[PDB]
Amino acid sequence: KAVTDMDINELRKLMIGKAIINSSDMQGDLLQEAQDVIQSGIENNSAPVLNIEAACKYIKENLDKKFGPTWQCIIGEGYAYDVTVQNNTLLFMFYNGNLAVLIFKS
Amino acid sequence: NADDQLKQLSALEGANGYVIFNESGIPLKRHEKSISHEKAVHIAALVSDLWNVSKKVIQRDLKTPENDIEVIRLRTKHSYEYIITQSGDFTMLAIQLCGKAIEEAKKAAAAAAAAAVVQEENKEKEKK
Amino acid sequence: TERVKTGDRGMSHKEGGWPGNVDPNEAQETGRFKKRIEKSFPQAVKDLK
Amino acid sequence: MASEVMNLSEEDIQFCQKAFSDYDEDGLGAIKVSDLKLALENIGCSLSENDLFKMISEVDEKNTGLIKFSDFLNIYYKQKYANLGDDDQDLVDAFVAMGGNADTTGSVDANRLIQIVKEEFEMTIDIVGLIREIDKDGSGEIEYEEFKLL
Amino acid sequence: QQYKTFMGARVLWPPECADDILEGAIRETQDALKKFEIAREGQKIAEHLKKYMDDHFDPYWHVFFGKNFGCQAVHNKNRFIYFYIEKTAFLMYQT
Amino acid sequence: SHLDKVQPVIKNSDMSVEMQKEVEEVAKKAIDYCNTDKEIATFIKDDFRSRYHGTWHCIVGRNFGSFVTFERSYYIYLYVGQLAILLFKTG
Amino acid sequence: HANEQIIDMPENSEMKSMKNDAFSQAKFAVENYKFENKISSHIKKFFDEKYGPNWHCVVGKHFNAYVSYDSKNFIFFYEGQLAILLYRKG
Repeated sequence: KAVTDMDINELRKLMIGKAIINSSDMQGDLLQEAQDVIQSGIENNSAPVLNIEAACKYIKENLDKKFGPTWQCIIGEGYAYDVTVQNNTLLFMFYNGNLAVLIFKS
Repeated sequence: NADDQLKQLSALEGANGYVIFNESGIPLKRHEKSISHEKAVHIAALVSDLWNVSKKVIQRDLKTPENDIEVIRLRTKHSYEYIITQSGDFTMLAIQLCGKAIEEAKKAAAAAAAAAVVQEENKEKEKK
Repeated sequence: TERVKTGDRGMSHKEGGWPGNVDPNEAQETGRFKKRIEKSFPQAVKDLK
Repeated sequence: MASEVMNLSEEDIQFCQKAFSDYDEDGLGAIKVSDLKLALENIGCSLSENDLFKMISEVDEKNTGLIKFSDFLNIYYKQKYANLGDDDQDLVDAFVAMGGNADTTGSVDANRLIQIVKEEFEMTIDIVGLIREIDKDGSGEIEYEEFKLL
Repeated sequence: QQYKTFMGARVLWPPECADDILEGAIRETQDALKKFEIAREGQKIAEHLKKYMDDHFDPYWHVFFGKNFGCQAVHNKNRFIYFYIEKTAFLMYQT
Repeated sequence: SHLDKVQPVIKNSDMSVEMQKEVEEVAKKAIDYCNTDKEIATFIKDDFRSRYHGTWHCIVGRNFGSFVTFERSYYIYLYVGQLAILLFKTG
Repeated sequence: HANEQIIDMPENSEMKSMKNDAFSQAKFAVENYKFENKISSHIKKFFDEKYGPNWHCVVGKHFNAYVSYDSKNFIFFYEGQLAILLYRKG
């Protein structure tokens, strides 16, 4: 039982609300506001089949009003990127399963 | 004719599925047991990155002129095996399992059949 | 001072690489394209298999 | 056209080394990628941000021409200084070697004796000096000290 | 809003400042940049330009130059000069 | 003959055709030169930054969704194999 | 976060409100207008009615400037990300 009983397919099915943060470069108080908004927005726009474009459009509009005029966030199953951002303007957190989310302020 | 090869691959013992990749990366044909298209799109991208990197690395990184990789076999945990063979512009991935894995699969199939039989019996009882 | 224009565009790269003429979402475009590739294709698959 | 300017050679040479290294192509021009090639080959800096920082500070930049060489010319000047500290034995030796060296003696033993509650108050100290003195010159040099302590 | 290029410098095509003074100011700014770069010790070059304006023009000149900025000010007739050199815009109004 | 084989295709392009042609050659050169995908992203950003001054953000992945705020006519989207070369300059 | 600002205004001379008004006006004007050119016009107009004319204010995210101002009439502060400079000359 426990970890041995658990399987990758089983783990994904068992928990869909688990939140994992891989890279943090933004102030913690700012991260708390951003994390609550992104999780709520993705679930609302997830629909029958998750849309990468749909999730980004909702996140981009919310972030621009929330902090600064030019805010760029990209979410993909797998990607390699080099990004130049302002100090404490980049937060990297990936959702449980094959979902990687990158949000930064330019 | 082309359809028979897919049936032949399934016939070989220890074979789970076969995936074929074009130079572009589109998956021509994939096995029905394994996910079709969604898995093929995900498998084709990984194999092309691996096959291209390995082909490029052998020629320059090993400093050997006119040396080309012919077959790549990756043995992982449990029964997974992923032989990769490239013919002309098409490269395919074959997933085969070990004897123990095959036995386990057979047992699982038998269990599924038993479950189906039990369900049928229950339905008959309900009808009665 | 002139402010460089900022345009917000959202796109999804989840779909696998495909030719521009073909449409990944449409089943008909993908099905016709796969049939065209196997028209050659027959010899390679038996040999590859 | 020089005009009586000695200047350092160690660095002046380094630049030429790394320069011709990637510029070996003999294209006659330099790009923004080549400048990073060197640091990317040896791994001088962690990210291009470093080299780009200093370079960018120089004035400006573009796509590719030849002036890019400045990256190396200035790169050598951003190396700055190193310094780190290794071992804790050497310090102990220096605590006893007041002439700021291994050499001289008994005076350091007497310094230990001031407010010393250690066993064999002075006979033990003399015995320790003799044990630490392998070549019989009445002193413990750094090599003897290390052998004694290890 | 229609920018124009004169003497190698981009400035408003209709010049608020006098044609004589505007040309001299643009030449002085270009010479100052040739010597001191905007990116490093940028504060020093702006101060030098302000002192130079007082020597050859009416005193209390105001000089503001930044890569990106927006401003509205009240200036004397023919005492406002706005121009862009490379990616940097220099705006000076005499009070 | 590998260059002929890749046949990189730009699904969405918002740049001058002459500039776009240059990007295709750089994209093909970057893939062969870089051993890993992470290296490819760094190489594309460095080459473009040297060629055109500004801040360039490049992300390449097998599967991803992107919404960005880029300078108009500075965003070119091209897909080769399973890799997406996306560059958007933001001021 | 406006870590360093330059303050040159009179204290307890009944002109203490000028410093307070500049901070309050900049925060209200910057959020509603959301334009660099508009912020300078709005800040200058409010200050002009309260303390008379000849006030020049320039707002830029990043800029370098040197100017001559009347003593105790120049205040430099950062409103959020934006930097606003306002002074009185003449």
